[PDB]
Order: sequence, then structure tokens, then C-alpha cells
Amino acid sequence: KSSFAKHPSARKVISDAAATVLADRSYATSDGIEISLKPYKFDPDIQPNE
Amino acid sequence: KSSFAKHPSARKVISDAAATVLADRSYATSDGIEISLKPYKFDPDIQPNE
Amino acid sequence: LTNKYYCPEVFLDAVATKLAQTAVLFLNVEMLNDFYVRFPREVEAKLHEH
Repeated sequence: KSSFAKHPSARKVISDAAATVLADRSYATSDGIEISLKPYKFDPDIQPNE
Repeated sequence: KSSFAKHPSARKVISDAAATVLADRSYATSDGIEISLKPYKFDPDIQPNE
Repeated sequence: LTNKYYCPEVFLDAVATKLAQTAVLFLNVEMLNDFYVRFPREVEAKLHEH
């Protein structure tokens, strides 16, 4: 929808930028999400309503 | 209260065993706890029950 | 809960109980089971070697 409908080159630069930032945070996000999951990795206790 | 009231060298052996276990494991627990707390540092959103 | 800025006491205590339970979950896993399992072995091995 934006003003970059034309200009395929600059559009691809905007996209690829977004791509590299997300890829830059991806590992950190993943490792941190594991560590927060470590108590559930051992004993993911299930209550009745769950 | 255990039978190691006497035998202070054996007792010191048991106490120092406990201490060295806790002191070996101390880091991963601390830093782990800060990382799992990272979401609650940004938005400790409070429910009416809380 | 709407007058959060008017009741610093209740709010700060809510944040304290929350951070306590989520840090506690990790704590028990990472550290407590670590004790219950490394302690008896370490106790026996240092006693024997000693």
C-alpha cells in the first residue's frame, strides 16, 4: 500500500533491511525463549483446567 | 542434630560439600532468573486478582 | 486496580509477589533439584576420599 509500490529496487532494500534486523535478533530471542522454558522442560505440571 | 555432631572433620566434609554444590550452581540460577524476568521488567501487568 | 498511581503500596507489593513466583519457578528447577541430586553423591565421594 505505501508510496513504494513503484520503485522495485528501493522496496527490495526496505524489505531486505527488515529481513536482516529480524535475523539479527532471531538467535537471542530463541535462546532466551529456551531458558524461560527450562522449568517447563523438566516438570511442565498440568493443572485440571489446563 | 545428625550423628555427625562429633567427628567435626567429617561434618566439615559434609558442610563444605553442600557449599561447593550451591556455589558451583550459583551463576546459572542467577543469570537464568534475570533472563526469565526480562518480560516482566518491561510490563509487569497486574491483574485484579493480583 | 485503576488508581495504580494513588496506591504505590498495593502496586509495588503485587510486582514483588509476581517477580517472586516466576523467579522462584526457575530457582527450584535450576538450583533445587541440582542440590538434591549432586549433594548425596558429592557427600559420599568426599567422605570416601577423605
